[PDB]
Amino acid sequence: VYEDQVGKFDWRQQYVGKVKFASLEFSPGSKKLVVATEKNVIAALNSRTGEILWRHVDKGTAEGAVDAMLLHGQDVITVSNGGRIMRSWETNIGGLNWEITLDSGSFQALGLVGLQESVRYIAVLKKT
Amino acid sequence: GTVGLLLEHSFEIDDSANFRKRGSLLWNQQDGTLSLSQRQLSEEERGRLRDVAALNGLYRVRIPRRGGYVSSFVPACSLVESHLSDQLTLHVDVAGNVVGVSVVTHPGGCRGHEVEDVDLELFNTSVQLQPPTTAPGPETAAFIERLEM
Amino acid sequence: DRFKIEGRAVVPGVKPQDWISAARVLVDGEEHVGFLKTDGSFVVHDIPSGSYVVEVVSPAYRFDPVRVDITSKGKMRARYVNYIKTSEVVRLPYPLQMKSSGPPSYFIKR
Amino acid sequence: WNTKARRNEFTVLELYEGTEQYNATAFSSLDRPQLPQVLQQSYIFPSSISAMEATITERGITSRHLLIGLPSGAILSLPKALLDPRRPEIPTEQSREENLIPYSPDVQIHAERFINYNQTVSRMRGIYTAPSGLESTCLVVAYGLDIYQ
Ligand SMILES: *[C@@H]1O[C@H](CO)[C@@H](O[C@@H]2O[C@H](CO)[C@@H](O[C@@H]3O[C@H](CO)[C@@H](O)[C@H](O)[C@@H]3O)[C@H](O)[C@H]2NC(C)=O)[C@H](O)[C@H]1NC(C)=O
Ligand SMILES: *[C@@H]1O[C@H](CO)[C@@H](O[C@@H]2O[C@H](CO)[C@@H](O[C@@H]3O[C@H](CO)[C@@H](O)[C@H](O)[C@@H]3O)[C@H](O)[C@H]2NC(C)=O)[C@H](O)[C@H]1NC(C)=O
Ligand SMILES: *[C@@H]1O[C@H](CO)[C@@H](O[C@@H]2O[C@H](CO)[C@@H](O[C@@H]3O[C@H](CO)[C@@H](O)[C@H](O)[C@@H]3O)[C@H](O)[C@H]2NC(C)=O)[C@H](O)[C@H]1NC(C)=O
Repeated sequence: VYEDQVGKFDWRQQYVGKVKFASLEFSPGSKKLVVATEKNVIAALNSRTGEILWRHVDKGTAEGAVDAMLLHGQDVITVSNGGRIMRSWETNIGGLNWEITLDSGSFQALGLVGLQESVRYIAVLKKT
Repeated sequence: GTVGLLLEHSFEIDDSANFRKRGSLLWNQQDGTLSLSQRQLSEEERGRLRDVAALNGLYRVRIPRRGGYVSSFVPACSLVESHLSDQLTLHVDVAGNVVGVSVVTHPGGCRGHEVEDVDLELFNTSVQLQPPTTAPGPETAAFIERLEM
Repeated sequence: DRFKIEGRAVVPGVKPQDWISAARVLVDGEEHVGFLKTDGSFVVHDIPSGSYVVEVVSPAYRFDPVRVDITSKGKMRARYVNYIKTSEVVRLPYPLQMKSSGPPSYFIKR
Repeated sequence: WNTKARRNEFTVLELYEGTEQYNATAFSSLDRPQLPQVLQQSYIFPSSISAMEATITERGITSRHLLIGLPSGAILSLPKALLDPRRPEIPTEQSREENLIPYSPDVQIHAERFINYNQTVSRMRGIYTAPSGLESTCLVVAYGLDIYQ
């Protein structure tokens, strides 16, 4: 009976927290629009329609907060918690590109450094 | 290890701001025996009690704990309509802590026929202890044996 | 002390990247949450000692939870999820390989 | 949740009176000096139970289903009859004759009893149940990261 009555008298609306770190890059820009919020949820909105393409929820009690977010031409880098675990996401598709475990410090700043041609290293500076 | 507890009663027209010593309660934690010893009421107190009953007042009982103050209210109209029968119960924790007390009367009626001076001479009270009870857990051992057998 | 848990899940068919979308793994249920890789792998860090039930959550093809026991010395022991019994049923290797049977039945048939 | 054995235990408590009734015309807590019987039972639920609610109707002639949320997002409704304190251990004649199932501490999450077929809630903060007007219809709305009705 449930398969017959799919969406007759039911509805769901999906929502997102307050925009904290959003980027408006992607020179091609078909519909991609990344948003990372202050409720430990990272979503992707659409420029044309506005729906959610892919969204990820990790935490929200006291940990996993997003501190900084960098954007390459095709990939996104972000730091969660306070400088312990870092993971990189993709935007064409959605999932994890790579992960890295940091040391026991206080996250202060990050940046991109490029040797001669382009960026190959990300500098992360902690308290010490 | 025997400790005394102070039991006060209240008696007014409609408010309650006066408290007087009624008796001494002895409580021994290690055994678990609770004893009461209260003095008898005077004729004036009996008359005031009878007057309060016809005024459908309130009977507040104060029991200080070593501090905290625990009070319990009970209708005295049923107490006067029926025979004097109070039941006291102390509430304790898993350790030496006092939660509170409740006064309960077995008749618990509201007919209110009459009270005779012969009735209100002696105090009829019983003190009881109610320690916390341990709830049971899953009886899976019996279920496993039943499945096997 | 902190330890890390690795795992790899394989779908019968379709495509790993299609199933990766909206896919996560729970270790306790709201305490530790792991995310999947591009094809499939869950890697979880910052874990204390104890026994936990790893389960891959998906509105799509579901997975069987697996009990994992973690020792302080560094031994990893995986077993089937047993609640009535609390003994060792059968021992399987540490490289978690979950095999989703298929779509769970959500609607009844008339 | 139990620390000794890693599991979630489910305790259901019920209050029951005796065979004879009281006044049953006007209820009051000043009167009624009786202690009701308390029944406890234990079960096993393999989940976290983020949210919890009961379906409430206007008159109350239908069944009483318990709605429980899961970390997955699916909301499962289970009947109160299964989690009943009157569950005899050994199968006896009259109990099995009237309406009863032998007691067994194993509760499985059936996929058929899944209100959330496709639509899931990432974070289940709470659910609200509102009684409708016909007889047997309750509007359930789950709030949190998303909204679903
Ligand atoms: C002073 O207090 C004692 C104890 O609280 C009273 O003894 C109690 O007396 C009542 C009736 O007077 C007894 O009730 C009886 O209960 C049985 C069933 O248990 C029932 O079949 C009888 O018809 C009757 O209702 C009660 O058992 C008895 N003992 C207790 C409560 O432990 C005593 O009567 C009080 N004295 C005065 C002058 O009120
Ligand atoms: C069960 O509880 C009900 C409600 O409390 C009792 O009915 C009520 O009983 C009282 C006391 O008999 C009645 O009060 C009467 O008031 C008139 C003046 O209005 C007075 O002249 C009488 O002497 C008496 O005090 C009250 O009217 C009555 N209410 C109703 C709706 O009937 C009932 O008696 C209780 N039954 C038992 C067995 O406890
Ligand atoms: C859970 O949701 C997914 C969508 O995200 C469901 O897959 C889609 O289900 C709809 C129907 O619920 C399919 O639509 C159908 O389209 C055909 C024409 O292609 C039409 O003839 C049918 O009447 C119906 O409208 C849709 O094709 C399908 N998409 C895919 C890629 O499979 C999924 O079935 C849902 N899970 C359930 C219902 O268990």
